[PDB]
Amino acid sequence: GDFEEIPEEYLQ
Amino acid sequence: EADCGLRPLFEKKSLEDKTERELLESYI
Amino acid sequence: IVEGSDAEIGMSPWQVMLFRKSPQELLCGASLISDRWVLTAAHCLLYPPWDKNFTENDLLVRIGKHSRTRYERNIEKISMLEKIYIHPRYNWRENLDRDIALMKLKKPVAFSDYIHPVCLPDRETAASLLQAGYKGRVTGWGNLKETWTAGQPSVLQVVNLPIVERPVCKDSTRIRITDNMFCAGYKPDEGKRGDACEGDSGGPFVMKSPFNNRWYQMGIVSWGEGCDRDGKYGFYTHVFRLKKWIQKVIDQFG
Ligand SMILES: *[C@@H]1O[C@H](CO)[C@@H](O)[C@H](O)[C@H]1NC(C)=O
Ligand SMILES: NC(=O)c1ccc(Cl)s1
Ligand code: NA
Ligand code: NA
Repeated sequence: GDFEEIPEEYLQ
Repeated sequence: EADCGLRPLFEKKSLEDKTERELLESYI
Repeated sequence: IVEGSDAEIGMSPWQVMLFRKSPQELLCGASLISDRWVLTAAHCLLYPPWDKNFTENDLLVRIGKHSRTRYERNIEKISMLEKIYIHPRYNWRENLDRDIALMKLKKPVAFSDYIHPVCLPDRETAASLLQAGYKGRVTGWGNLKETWTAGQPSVLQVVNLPIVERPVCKDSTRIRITDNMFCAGYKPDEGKRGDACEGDSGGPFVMKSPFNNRWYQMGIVSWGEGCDRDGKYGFYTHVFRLKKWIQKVIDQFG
């Protein structure tokens, strides 16, 4: 929760 | 690369960062 | 980084964050050496004593960052890894000898004001600048002190530290120091302080050549015993000494 979520496109 | 190690916001503009001079002064 | 300061914008445009996909967290620093290659410490990727052995799909690299935790929309670029290359003689069993690894990106990263590669040293620049007392610069998003109550920086930190005489490095520790390492930091009587700390490893130790006014990566943040302890020093992978391996990997797989 410390880090802002990154765009989902980089986790696909 | 041919352009390595030259920072767009510093060397490329002839601007110095706040502490690079400390490095230079140590190179005696 | 202990006893550093906030980086200026674009001060270290070769800075890379090694980022775990799940859980989403900072693992290590790293550096950009071309549009497709990132340099880091082998122990950031492989360290069996701690059950660490990441695969490409476990990781991302985030390039162009300043804020530690923010997603820096329109500034940072996030890249997937095509392949990890660990030095074949990286010694994770004993002393982290040859603590170096390369990561090839799946696609080239676009350079910008915030994203730009560092130079790797030639023999002459290394011989000239790797001298006791000469200062380099260490950057990272690691912890601000060895011990803290939940400590961590808002933005990239920077500290300039002098290279230390090899006998002093050796006499500061029980670990076997090799020619593939150098150490840096102030001595207890020197009046200034500073060190890398947890989360900084894998990032760069750079020097600005006074001959050609370019930044060279002389070291990789490798290991220390605590952070910023009196009489202790940080240890850095000697990049030039391992450059033939770097070149071999890039020549073969680039
Ligand atoms: C690390 O992981 C790779 C791939 O799963 C494996 O082939 C390799 O042997 C492992 N290395 C060590 C030291 O466990
Ligand atoms: N505690 C650490 O991770 C480190 C301290 C100095 C170096 Cl180099 S790495
Ligand atoms: Na010793
Ligand atoms: Na110290």
